[PDB]
Amino acid sequence: SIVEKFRSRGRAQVQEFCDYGTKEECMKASDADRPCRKLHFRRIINKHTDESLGDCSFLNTCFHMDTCKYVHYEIDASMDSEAPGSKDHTPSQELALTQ
Ligand SMILES: [Zn+2]
Ligand SMILES: [Zn+2]
Repeated sequence: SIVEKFRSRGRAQVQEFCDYGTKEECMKASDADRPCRKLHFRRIINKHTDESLGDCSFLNTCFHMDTCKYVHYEIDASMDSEAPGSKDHTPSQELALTQ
């Protein structure tokens, strides 16, 4: 695990790539048991399910949440700049779920 020695000094010149620096090859290794630092985007995926089941379409709005069958592809990474005011966020100051 020498690549860890590079994450230990924190050299800025190392923030220009991961272990090797491949476009499609490292991607396959981004979320697999392949070398690399394993620290690349952690996204959850499921086997190709028949989309006739529900639909979700997370691409924008999930509509009904009760669905969320196996179709879903989301990435987890630090928080971005995040727009100010976040008006694109529905209100929910109440702790209890409205119903
Ligand atoms: Zn990598
Ligand atoms: Zn969903």
